[PDB]
Amino acid sequence: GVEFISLLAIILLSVALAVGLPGNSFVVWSILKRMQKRSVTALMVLNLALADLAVLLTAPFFLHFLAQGTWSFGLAGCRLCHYVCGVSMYASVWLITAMSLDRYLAVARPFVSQKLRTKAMARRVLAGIWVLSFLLATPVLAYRTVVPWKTNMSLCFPRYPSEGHRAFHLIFEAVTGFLLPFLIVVASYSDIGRRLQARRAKALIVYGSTTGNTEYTAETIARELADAGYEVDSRDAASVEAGGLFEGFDLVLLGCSTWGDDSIELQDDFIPLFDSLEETGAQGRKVACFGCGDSSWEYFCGAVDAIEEKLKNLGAEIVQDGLRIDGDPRAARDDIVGWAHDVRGAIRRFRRSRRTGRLVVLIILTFAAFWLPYHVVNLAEAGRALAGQAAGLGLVGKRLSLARNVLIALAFLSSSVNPVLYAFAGGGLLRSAGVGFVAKLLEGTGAEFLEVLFQ
Ligand SMILES: CC(C)(C)S(=O)(=O)NC(=O)c1ccc(F)cc1-c1ccc2c(c1)OC[C@H](Cc1ccccn1)[C@H]2O
Ligand SMILES: Cc1cc2nc3c(=O)[nH]c(=O)nc-3n(C[C@H](O)[C@H](O)[C@H](O)COP(=O)(O)O)c2cc1C
Ligand SMILES: CCCCCCCC/C=C\CCCCCCCC(=O)OC[C@H](O)CO
Ligand code: NA
Repeated sequence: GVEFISLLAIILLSVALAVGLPGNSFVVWSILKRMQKRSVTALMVLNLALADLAVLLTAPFFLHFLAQGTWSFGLAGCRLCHYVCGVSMYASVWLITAMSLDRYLAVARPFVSQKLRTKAMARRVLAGIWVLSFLLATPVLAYRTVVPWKTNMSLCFPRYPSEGHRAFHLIFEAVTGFLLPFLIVVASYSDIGRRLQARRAKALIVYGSTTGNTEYTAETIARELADAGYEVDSRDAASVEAGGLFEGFDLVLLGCSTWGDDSIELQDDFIPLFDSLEETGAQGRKVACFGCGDSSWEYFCGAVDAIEEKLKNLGAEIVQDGLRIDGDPRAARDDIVGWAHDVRGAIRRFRRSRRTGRLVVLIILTFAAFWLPYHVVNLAEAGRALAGQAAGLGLVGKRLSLARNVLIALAFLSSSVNPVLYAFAGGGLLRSAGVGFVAKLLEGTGAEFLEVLFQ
């Protein structure tokens, strides 16, 4: 029902008040009072808490409205309470946009981030975001009014001069209060993620086996590589053409056994490849050889030596010494899957930074979870009002206008998810990564604790 929807509203505003006001203000006290040094990150956390705290200080007024069913605080109260809510929206969305822009700058131009990430630049953008927020929410101070409707029942309702004004306000609120700032956020984090990304590695394993021993070693190093995130291509040397064979593979592993009667001869299937190994494109390519033999013969795995000699003479970068298996290969399986490990580490790409901003993407995602649905029903009510002129009713509008009343209560809830996220990510991982390591950070003024939470 319509009052059943309001039942969800009073609890959502109340639970947000219960989790928000203690949490957000505990954050503020531990920055003003506890931290004698307000760092750039702490200044951002403080303002994000101040924004969330202000909107929660008006929820009690909107509880009295839901309870008594009428507004008893006057025109100025209905004006002010909605104005400090609007600035809390525009501030929180541009402050998280700032955090995302500070992170892109830190990875894109590290010298410029080091140059401009000062407490002065912080206080300038913070005060700048605040001034920008106040003048973007002023339209609410004129579109809100207390109008008596039904007996002893007054509504703090948004009255517009026309549906064109209602449509402009809603699309302006949607664009300046979400679409435009979050478009800057997604572009930042897409570029941050487009840098760390890396195509999956491709490896080629061409083997020449007559009795199946080399085929076993090829298949075991193929399984070793594949389990480490490789795209292995295992081919018998009797079904391959030398022309452009290696083209496309970051790593090439050639295996072959020795088969000379009174000599060092190559395996039958491998001989045609070897004689045309120049057409493979081995020049400047990462390669490592393997193969089986028998120590009883005068030249143990002479095939591996001859192949490695040609690859070297063709300009190939031999990354590991040849894997020379004596006798039954499965009898030495660890030496095989261990040789494949060292080959990977010999060409392994640089270890990407293990400090990924999981906390800020949590703050951004949660903020997006509550405000994206609120701003699309704004756009949906605006698209209707721009032509259909429906408001508070309709066919889908009967469900849209009810959807706004639910998302409004959820908006008060978004103001209480940042402090729990601070503690959620903090205790969940730092305490789980050394309880003693945490105290050493907290023993100081407290600035190093916050910076470690934000990675
Ligand atoms: C057209 C309607 C009938 C829905 S109304 O619009 O008449 N409803 C109310 O007036 C209303 C009634 C009961 C109640 F408990 C709360 C509200 C309420 C409270 C605040 C706001 C509301 C609505 O809509 C905009 C903005 C959102 C916001 C932004 C930032 C943080 C949180 N919320 C903020 O100004
Ligand atoms: C006729 C013959 C000649 C061989 N010559 C050599 C050799 O010259 N050097 C060597 O290390 N092993 C030699 N071997 C041993 C093989 O390399 C060994 O059996 C190996 O496991 C063969 O592996 P594969 O056939 O599965 O590829 C020879 C084996 C045979 C049957
Ligand atoms: C619709 C109303 C809302 C308006 C929304 C806009 C708010 C301003 C946002 C970004 C401005 C800053 C963008 C540029 C920040 C990077 C500057 C930089 O990279 O610094 C290089 C400098 O030249 C080395 O000294
Ligand atoms: Na907020």
